[PDB]
Amino acid sequence: MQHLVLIGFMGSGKSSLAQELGLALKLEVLDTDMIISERVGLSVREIFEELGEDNFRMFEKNLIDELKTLKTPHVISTGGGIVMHENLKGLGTTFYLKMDFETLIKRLNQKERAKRPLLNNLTQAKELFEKRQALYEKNASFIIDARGGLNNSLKQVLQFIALQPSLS
Ligand SMILES: Nc1ccc2c(O)c(/N=N/c3ccc4c(O)cc(S(=O)(=O)O)cc4c3)c(S(=O)(=O)O)cc2c1
Repeated sequence: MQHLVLIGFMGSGKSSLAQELGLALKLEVLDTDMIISERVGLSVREIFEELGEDNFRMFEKNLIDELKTLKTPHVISTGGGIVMHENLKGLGTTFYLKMDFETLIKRLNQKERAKRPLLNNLTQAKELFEKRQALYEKNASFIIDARGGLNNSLKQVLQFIALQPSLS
């Protein structure tokens, strides 16, 4: 329970907020997708295609284990699915970057939707969104409204840390 872990959907801007936060609080910033992708020598798309989702999820689960040994606190941005690992419990204080369905759908591109059929019909897209939101909300210490831009998300994270310094 040492780090500030940002969770949420693709496109909620976790990374960007993570970096800002690193600067703000004088802390190192890590990114789970970047770690795994720089290791394997492939992008994340390329991993799922070349290696399979199961294999990525194993890298991911393993990587959580590693990060729980870091000594100093860091700000960690995480991939969308990371919240599926029981393992993630104990890594740190999770903040959900809450973004709305409409804007998250608009933020996806063609390559993203090309390979995931659930994103292409309304009904399933919403159903997916609802069940995974509930999973981010379950697993979150703080919910952050990301709809107001990065600065406003940053102001909320800092509010909470101002109030409970045991966090950082
Ligand atoms: N509570 C949960 C549980 C599972 C999630 C989850 O599995 C996610 N992403 N999943 C996939 C699965 C297959 C993919 C696939 O086969 C290709 C690509 S890609 O070409 O765009 O890189 C991305 C893929 C993302 C995302 S979330 O959408 O990442 O938020 C969020 C999730 C949130």
